[PDB]
Amino acid sequence: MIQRTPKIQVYSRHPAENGKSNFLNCYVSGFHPSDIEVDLLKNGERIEKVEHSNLSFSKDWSFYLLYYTEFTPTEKDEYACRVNHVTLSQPKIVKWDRDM
Repeated sequence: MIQRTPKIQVYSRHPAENGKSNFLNCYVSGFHPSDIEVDLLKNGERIEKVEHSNLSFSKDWSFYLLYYTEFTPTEKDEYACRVNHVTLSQPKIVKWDRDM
């Protein structure tokens, strides 16, 4: 058996075709087993509507999740990714760096 803790990256992107759109992304990478729980948070509150969730694997024991949705950040709001996985004794919360 093998288990690996996910790497977690949280960042924003504007699609070049629609630049006034902004997306909040959580890239959760290289984890095993594939069982996982991943939420986007806004001011501590779970975001129910996340239109994109994109799972793949490389080696049979390495999984990759892109989790993202459109959003309209203000300098007031705090956003984060919250991840649960068997390798994590507590939920891991990664805050969005507003400049990323």
